[PDB]
Amino acid sequence: VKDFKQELLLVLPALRAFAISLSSKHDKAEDLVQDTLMKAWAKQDSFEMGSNLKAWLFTILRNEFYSQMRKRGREVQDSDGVFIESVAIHPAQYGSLDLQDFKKALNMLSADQREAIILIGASGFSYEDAAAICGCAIGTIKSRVSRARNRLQELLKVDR
Amino acid sequence: FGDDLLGVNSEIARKLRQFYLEIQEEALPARLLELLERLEQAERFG
Repeated sequence: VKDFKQELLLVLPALRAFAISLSSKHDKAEDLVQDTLMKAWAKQDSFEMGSNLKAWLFTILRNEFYSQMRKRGREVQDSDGVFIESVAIHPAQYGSLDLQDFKKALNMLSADQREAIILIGASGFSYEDAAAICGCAIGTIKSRVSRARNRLQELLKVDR
Repeated sequence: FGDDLLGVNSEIARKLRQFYLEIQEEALPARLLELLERLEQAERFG
């Protein structure tokens, strides 16, 4: 059926934005989406009817991402010893937000804070759904959102 | 309004939406779309 494919096309832009927001290396975010698409297509029949497809897709990408970080961390620990963090985002095409600066601010956050504030503040998930994605309690997400928000305000020098 | 964690009238809530939007302004890579087509094609021959 063309239906699953058409549903993906709707979520795909947000899925890519999630990967870029999550990634610590600019040139690795795009492959992350590709791998997610391939895994989601294979596991498409395990998608529970009536549930959140976007949350289902984001969960796959999130878990694949942390899997890559763990693998890369092992290769770094058994080689040179340096982790590389890189930011490379083309200037805003529509508005005036300094995307490079904002991404750098996101990277100043902890991994948990960064993901939480993206899921809640940008991806449009409920506290319930974001908690399911991160595999934690609702209270945890809320505290992570609050800490991330306050840190971003100080980082981006915005009173609000 | 302490229960408002994100801050509905905060600048940071707006910047988060802006960042998310600007990223999606960029073109979705053709290889990603082509992969999706190839996945559908493989299903068709099944």
